[PDB]
Amino acid sequence: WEEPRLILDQPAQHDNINKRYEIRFGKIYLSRPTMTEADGTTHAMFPQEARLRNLTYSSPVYLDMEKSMFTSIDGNKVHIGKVPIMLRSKFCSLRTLDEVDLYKMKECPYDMGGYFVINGSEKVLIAQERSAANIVQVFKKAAPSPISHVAEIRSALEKGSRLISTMQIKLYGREDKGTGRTIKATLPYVKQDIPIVIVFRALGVVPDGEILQHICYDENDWQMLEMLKPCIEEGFVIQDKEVALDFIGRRGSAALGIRREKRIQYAKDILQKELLPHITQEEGFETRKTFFLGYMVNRLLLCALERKDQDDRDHFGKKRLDLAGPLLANLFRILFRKLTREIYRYMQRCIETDRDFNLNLAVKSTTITSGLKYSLATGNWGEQKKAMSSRAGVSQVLNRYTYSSTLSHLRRTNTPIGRDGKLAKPRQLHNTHWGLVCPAETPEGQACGLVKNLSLLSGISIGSPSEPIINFLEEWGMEPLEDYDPAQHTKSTRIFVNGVWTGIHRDPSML
Amino acid sequence: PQRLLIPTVDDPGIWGVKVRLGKEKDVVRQILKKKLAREGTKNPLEIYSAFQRDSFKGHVYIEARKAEAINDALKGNVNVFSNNSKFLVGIVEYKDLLRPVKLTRGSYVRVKNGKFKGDLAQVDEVLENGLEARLKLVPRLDYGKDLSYTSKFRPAQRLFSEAEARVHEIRRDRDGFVTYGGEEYYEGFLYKTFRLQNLIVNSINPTLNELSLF
Amino acid sequence: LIDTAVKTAETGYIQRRLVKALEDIMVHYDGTTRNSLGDIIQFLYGED
Amino acid sequence: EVEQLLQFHVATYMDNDIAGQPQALQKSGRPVKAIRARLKGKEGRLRG
Amino acid sequence: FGEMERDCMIAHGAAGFLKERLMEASDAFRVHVCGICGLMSVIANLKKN
Amino acid sequence: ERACMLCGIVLPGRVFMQNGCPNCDSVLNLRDSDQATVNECTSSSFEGLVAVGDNEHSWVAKWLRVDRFQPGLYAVRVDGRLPSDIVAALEQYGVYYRPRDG
DNA sequence: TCTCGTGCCTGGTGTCTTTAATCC
DNA sequence: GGATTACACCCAAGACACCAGGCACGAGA
RNA sequence: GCCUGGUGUCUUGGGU
Ligand SMILES: [Zn+2]
Ligand SMILES: [Zn+2]
Repeated sequence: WEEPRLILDQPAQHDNINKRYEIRFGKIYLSRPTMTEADGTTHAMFPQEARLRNLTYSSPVYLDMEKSMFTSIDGNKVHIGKVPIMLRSKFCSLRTLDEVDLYKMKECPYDMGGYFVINGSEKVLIAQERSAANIVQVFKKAAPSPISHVAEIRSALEKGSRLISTMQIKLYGREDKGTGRTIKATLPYVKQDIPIVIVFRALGVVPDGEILQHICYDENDWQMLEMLKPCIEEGFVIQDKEVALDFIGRRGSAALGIRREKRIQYAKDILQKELLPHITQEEGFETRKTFFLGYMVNRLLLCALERKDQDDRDHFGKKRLDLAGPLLANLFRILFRKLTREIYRYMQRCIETDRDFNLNLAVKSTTITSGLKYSLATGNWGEQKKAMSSRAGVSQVLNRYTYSSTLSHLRRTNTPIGRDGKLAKPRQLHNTHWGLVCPAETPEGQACGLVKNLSLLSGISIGSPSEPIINFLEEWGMEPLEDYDPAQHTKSTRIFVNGVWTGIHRDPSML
Repeated sequence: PQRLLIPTVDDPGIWGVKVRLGKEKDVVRQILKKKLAREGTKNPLEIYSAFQRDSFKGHVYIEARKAEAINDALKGNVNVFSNNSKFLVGIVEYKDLLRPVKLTRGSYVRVKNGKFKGDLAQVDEVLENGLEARLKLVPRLDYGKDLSYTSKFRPAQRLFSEAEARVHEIRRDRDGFVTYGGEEYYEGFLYKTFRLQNLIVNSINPTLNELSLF
Repeated sequence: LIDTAVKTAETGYIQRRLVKALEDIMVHYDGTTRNSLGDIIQFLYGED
Repeated sequence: EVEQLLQFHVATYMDNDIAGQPQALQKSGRPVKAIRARLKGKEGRLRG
Repeated sequence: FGEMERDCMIAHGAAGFLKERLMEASDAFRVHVCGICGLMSVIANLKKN
Repeated sequence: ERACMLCGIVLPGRVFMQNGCPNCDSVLNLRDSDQATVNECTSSSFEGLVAVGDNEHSWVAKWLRVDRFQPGLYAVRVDGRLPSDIVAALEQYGVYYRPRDG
């Protein structure tokens, strides 16, 4: 349902008759894993046969598709591919059976599953460590750079959870070098750094006095106010919304010659979407982005004023583990678009014949089936033609040398930093690892300190909808963002839910 | 006379445009649909013609008066490279863009398809309509030896031997003419019809082996 | 464990550059120390 | 376009690490092993 | 026989041993050169001499 | 798709059977023919696809001698030639065949 | 017996847009 | 604002072009 | 009756 409909159009002049061809994807249904012989006969596949005959233990996936035919003078269960099933999961034929019949299927009751079978070979997915999304991190920069502090964030949506874009706010000016010490930001798909005041004005809040009321919540702090002084004067001449939005569009990687009448309307998309998309993407909600932008600048200056340490990149609370679920969704997303474009490219030829396509001839199940098999068998995380630049080693042959080694291998985690880059920080055992990853178990050699192993009582969060939490916060006294003023609210606590500033509460202790 | 149709400075300009390889005909098609659909509206597509030459891979040529019309013709076309790569053609280069361009009985050609692919053959005759040509070919036969063919699993070339066919596996049709397994052999050579598009008539290089034989 | 694993390659690179810098240096029969070009590096090896 | 392409193939035949332009690729997707890459590095003709 | 083993034999001064290891005990080959142009362009039929 | 040998227009073959050639059928009568006739006057083999949108003002169209014809797809080169019997019949009609095969 | 459709084999040809320090 | 530099040797298991067009064979009318 | 050829390129996991 991420891209739920395909749409075509032709303005029939050949008595104009707009004929939109539309295909809608509906419910998903799953079947138990099935071996289909060259004969044609089918039966339930159990893993022991799959290992012996070098088969893939996988389930056929069927998808409802619906055709519709708009015409204006002015299907059913199509098979889309096979998905490998994790042994002992809910969709594996061993999950039932019960101890008596397990022995008849030649399966060992001590085998706890957690792995896949691809061409007879047992493949386990290795947890991939990444930085958290939707969090602000501040780092200091090295001496031969005009920048001294940088704030960074990678924005990723909640639904799907997938990456979108990355954004930075750099503070220029060295120590007594760099003259005007102003602040410019970096926006996705714009070639050059844009001063902060300009983007504030470009969102609909233009007079200085309101801008500073969104950032600094302490009118006495003259040190912080003095550092924002050059930013006002270097963006003074941009005195209204329209010339601000146009200043942006004249840099954003587009074509040459889209004129002011539209170059604004192209930049309004780069501001509404791609810039902080985790907050919201519907229209008429620019108050949330303006308030959030002020928070970032506030955090940037606290570190530059030496009132707060720079963030520790190795703090485990700022980290996430991608396991089997999230990793497959990202791969399935890429392959399903590839299947989609092959359907679209096939309709433009098969409708010029004006012949009703039999649907089953427009879904090649080899795209998903070969895609998932290849990536799980080699560990190359991407399209086969792009094997470099893609991440390697996500899937590995399950070590079965001894029983202890099987348990460790299924609980391994990997940080994909490299072998390039010496130093020590990602390799060290950080204090916040206590009780979450083992302090002892780590490989010798090149991977030392980068590959880690989950402590015995660790667990991984499956994920939970944020919507019930919002309802609970407003029922117990949280006040909206339109009601908030630093002069009136000089002491209340800010409330974050998955990194988006959603409200303020004046009595946090009871809450 | 064709010489009175040469282009002049009063004629529209022609621009070339880079397109995805193999998609040149599709782009020409798409341009025609856009032109015809917009005829008589307030925003007509102001191109006159567009075309694509096989000899010129990856290019479409478009006839118009203003460059903006070229951009208009290609807008949204998924087969066109987004880089602002169009180029102007000189009037003195126009007719060469539209240049349209053998085979005689008794001459040699090389076969392009089937078990005889790559083999030298004499042109014996052509069909009345003008499509397929009867070729005289050194056969590649087995005399039904393992019956109960491809170009990778074919037989060596050797003249048809009717007494070998008589012995091993045949219809006499005339002096020196036999039909054997529904093919015709005259004085040891296969006579078989091939599409003219299935033979090569140009730049043939006889091999060492062919010089020894013919 | 990290230090031993990291800094072993640091010193391994050091030894490689040192060997290539010095490999052609030989004591000749007149007591001088010379490279392959016959440049004098020391007029008498080790000064003794 | 055709002369520049002859220049291209003769260039990446000798050196397929030309800075600032995409590498020549095999149909398998991996880069072509040019003569320059045959000689450099730990496994090439000289060090290996 | 890597680069570091090469250096050890130099230090021992065992020049004769190092030559043999890298030739007779491996991939020794005979080539013909032209005394004038110095290239390996000689066409040598040994039975016709 | 086939190309008319007389005018060079490119159409699905069945069109030549259904409606005849839109430029030529007053003399060629392909509409009322058999498939053998259609295949003698139209070719499955042609090269150089030309979108002609404005026949009467296109220089490209004038060069290809399709400037008096209808907008459509045309071929620069059409392989084959009209059968001598059809050429003779066209000439009886005051039509001069200029082959489009090069 | 002829025509049409499907499958297999052979030949030719790419492209939606998406790790860090040093020295010269 | 560009690349080049980044220990040594050794073991073993685990993998491999795609799409389009043309021709031939089989089945149905 | 002497001669007698079985792959490569990677990736991953390991040993000192
Ligand atoms: Zn010489
Ligand atoms: Zn015609």
